[PDB]
Amino acid sequence: EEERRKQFGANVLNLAPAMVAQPVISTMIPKYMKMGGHEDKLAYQLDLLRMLSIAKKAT
Amino acid sequence: EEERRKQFGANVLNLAPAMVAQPVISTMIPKYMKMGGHEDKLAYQLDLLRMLSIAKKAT
Amino acid sequence: RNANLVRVVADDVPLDAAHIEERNPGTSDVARMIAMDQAEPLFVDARRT
Amino acid sequence: NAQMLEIRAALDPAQRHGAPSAGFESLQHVLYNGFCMTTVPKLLQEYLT
Amino acid sequence: RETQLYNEMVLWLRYHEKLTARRPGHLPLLTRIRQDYDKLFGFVAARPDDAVYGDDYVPRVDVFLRGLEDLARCLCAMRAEEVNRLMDNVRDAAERVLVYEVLDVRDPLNEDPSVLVHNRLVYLCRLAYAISKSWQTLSHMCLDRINSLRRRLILAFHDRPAFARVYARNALERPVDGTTAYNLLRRLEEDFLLFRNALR
Amino acid sequence: RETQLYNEMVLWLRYHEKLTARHLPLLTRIRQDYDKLVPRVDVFLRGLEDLMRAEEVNRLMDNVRDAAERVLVYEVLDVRDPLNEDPSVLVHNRLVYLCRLAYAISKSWQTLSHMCLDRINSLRRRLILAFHDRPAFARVYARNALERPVDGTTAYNLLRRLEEDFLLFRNALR
Repeated sequence: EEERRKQFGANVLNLAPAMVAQPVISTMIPKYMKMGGHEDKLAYQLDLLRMLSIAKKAT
Repeated sequence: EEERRKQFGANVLNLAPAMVAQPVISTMIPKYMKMGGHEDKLAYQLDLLRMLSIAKKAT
Repeated sequence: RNANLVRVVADDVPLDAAHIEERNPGTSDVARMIAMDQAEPLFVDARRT
Repeated sequence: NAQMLEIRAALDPAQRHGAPSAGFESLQHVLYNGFCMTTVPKLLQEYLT
Repeated sequence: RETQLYNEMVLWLRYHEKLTARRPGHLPLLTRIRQDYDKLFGFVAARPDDAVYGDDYVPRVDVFLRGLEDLARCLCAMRAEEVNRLMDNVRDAAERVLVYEVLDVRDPLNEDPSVLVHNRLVYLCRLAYAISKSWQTLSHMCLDRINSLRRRLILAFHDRPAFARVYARNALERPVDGTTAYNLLRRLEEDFLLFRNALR
Repeated sequence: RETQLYNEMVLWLRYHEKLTARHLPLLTRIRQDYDKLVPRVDVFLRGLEDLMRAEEVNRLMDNVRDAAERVLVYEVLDVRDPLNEDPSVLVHNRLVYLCRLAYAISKSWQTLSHMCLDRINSLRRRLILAFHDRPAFARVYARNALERPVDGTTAYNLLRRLEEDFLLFRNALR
């Protein structure tokens, strides 16, 4: 499962791997593993941050 | 089973018992056991001969 | 609310099929996010005024 | 994203009488997920349509 | 005890979705009102609505009962058991909404094309007043069982502020939704990963 | 081998006879609704298009594709029912589901029957090659039974009269 986590973070999300450091992306990557249509990188990248936007809040 | 072989070869087909000497007449008797209509003693003879005919050929 | 007396299109089809309306705030959704610059569904939250 | 929404609407049934009048779809063309413009943003002019 | 009301949230929605999957769009009743909606206005113009399932259909019956009460007033002339065959099957159809019964109307009245066929819509509109109302009563009871659990799952957001706790409420701070809740249920294996991380 | 492919032709033909002997909750409720609202069904499928969410359609094409290969065990997607209250649009959506399913059953019925005829026809080629094997008396009767393309009642009656062929294969292959 770590090798599949490397594929989204390096090729789909295009980030430096800090994956299990922060737990909210640690939940979202296997959720994207079920997702198809990985050709739109900005689809998953915007969908990931709006979940990261949920993870830190004060309301 | 030699009784049924005696019975069809002797009373129905009306030949002296030389049944196992040639193999083509031997395979006919278990089929003739299963078929009814023993009143017509000539149909069995001609149906068997038709087989004895194909048992040697050059076509 | 009363857009039932009005036919509404974003594509050639009227918008009436309940697939073409989808609402989704605050939950993880790429079907929502592949729809950016796409007209095949139209995304609207609580579609009554 | 700024997906616009063509309206194919008829009129009220008191105007609907006559071969021009009946058999006529009025055409609004509204802008869904859209925002008015006072002036052009100079910095986000690339990601603005 | 949180996964009790989380289960029952799924239970009523799957219990509802199924009823809605199984809606009894009555063809026999619709065929017989549509025949009789055609036939009374032949009488009325001489003087000798649709989706039998619409929420708005219940005041459509309430007007059209009065539309017949205004036409039965102009032709005030009918057996007691006939009124009993009327009302007894109505109350059962309000209790047995799945199976609706048709009655070959007991025919004591005038042989005019009104008073026979008006007597049919004397019964075929009380049946439409039976099926359409009682569907709304059971459905709003199904929606009130779910919206009570909606307050119970606001209290899920009242738990420890995990992210999927906040994801639980952001999928559940809406009133009933045939399409949304059902699709929503399928994408909550995060919540099976939430609550096991919550109360183990 | 030959007794393995003769056991194969017994199995395909009992498969085909069990299949062609063998849907009332399909045909009855389609026909009774068509009167109120299989070549009949396709034109009625053409008629229902003359007379809705995305998912609903995703399940719709899913069960149609699945039950076309799972011919015996057919799923009953009921009806999702997010459509309008009118009796006629839910009825028109539920009946398209039955028209898409029964036409999937019909295509499956044509593919299964044609393949059951094909595989017995392919085995019929091996059995005339069994006639071509060495020289036994029931080998001659093997072809004379089996030089006929695949039919229901005929080859079924022949299977009881191929009690000679098992005494063939003992005497031929031991």
